[PDB]
Amino acid sequence: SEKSRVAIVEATRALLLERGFDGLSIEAVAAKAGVGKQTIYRWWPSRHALVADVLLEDADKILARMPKTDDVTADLASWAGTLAAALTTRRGHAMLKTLMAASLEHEDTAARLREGFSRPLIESVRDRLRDEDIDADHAQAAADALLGAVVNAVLSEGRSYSRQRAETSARIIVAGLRP
Amino acid sequence: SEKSRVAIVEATRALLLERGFDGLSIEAVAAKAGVGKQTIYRWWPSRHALVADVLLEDADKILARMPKTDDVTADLASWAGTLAAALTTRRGHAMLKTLMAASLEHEDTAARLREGFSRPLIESVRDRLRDEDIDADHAQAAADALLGAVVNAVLSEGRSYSRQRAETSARIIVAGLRP
Repeated sequence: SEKSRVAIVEATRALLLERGFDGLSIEAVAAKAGVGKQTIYRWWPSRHALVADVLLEDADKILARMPKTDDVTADLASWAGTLAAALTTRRGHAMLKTLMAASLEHEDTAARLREGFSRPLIESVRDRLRDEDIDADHAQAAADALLGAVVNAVLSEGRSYSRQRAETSARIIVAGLRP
Repeated sequence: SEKSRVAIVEATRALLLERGFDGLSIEAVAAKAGVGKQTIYRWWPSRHALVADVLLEDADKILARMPKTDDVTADLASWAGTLAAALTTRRGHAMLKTLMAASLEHEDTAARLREGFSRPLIESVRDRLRDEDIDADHAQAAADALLGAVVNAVLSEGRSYSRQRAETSARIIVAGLRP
């Protein structure tokens, strides 16, 4: 109808902060919303799409922030470690996997999720480096490598990836920007 | 039966080097093999799984190699640029997306594909750095960042990612390992 959609969105959101990601399939959502799964497909092509779409509604409060002190190495190491910690929690890791999964289903969905989740992280790192008069090309390349280190590692090896590897990758990258 | 499986594997493999990835759905495979899609599910849970499984059969000839000169910066920049080039071709990019997609479906599948595709790349970079007496922790962190830069960027922004950004990320990382 017009409220059936809302019920699915609300069922998904409640199921998220109650059973987490592991117990959040289309069936659970459909049963909690009270609808046939094809009613869900009137609005989302897939479970990943539906979950990512709800998470996207919240990108702001999901994405955290860059320390800003007189020590750029400490700032980026702190940032990278906090990110690594966040994405290796059980919830954080399942979230990353869900967002990547949804992204790979449609190029438009990937673009939407990149704008929501990846862009603020790249821009935070890039801006912090430009603050120190690093040029645009090196700031971009360094940001690709620091965010890339963390995201790729968590996607590849999962929750055993550590705050410590992330921080070490950050210190190496920043040292390579000297002066 | 026992040859129906072979026919699907052979249909997939031929369809790969004839129509590429964009024209390779379960339907095309089923029609070329002559089977019902549920016969395919006797052996693979999904289209991504089936495609990744065939690609995995070939990991060796898929994965390329590390230059070994007296210039570690040139070697890693060459390696990273070649990798970036390979993953931003139309076929290379669709392959990366398919492997990541399959990986996210089952933790065992991810582990199998990581062993097949990611491990040789990480180890190639790590080994090249240990060659220069970089310790194990920094060699790992630098490898995470160089491979991570490329893979994460191609997954996020697709085929517009360039050889040049990859090479710049490599030179920055290696410079951060001095001495």
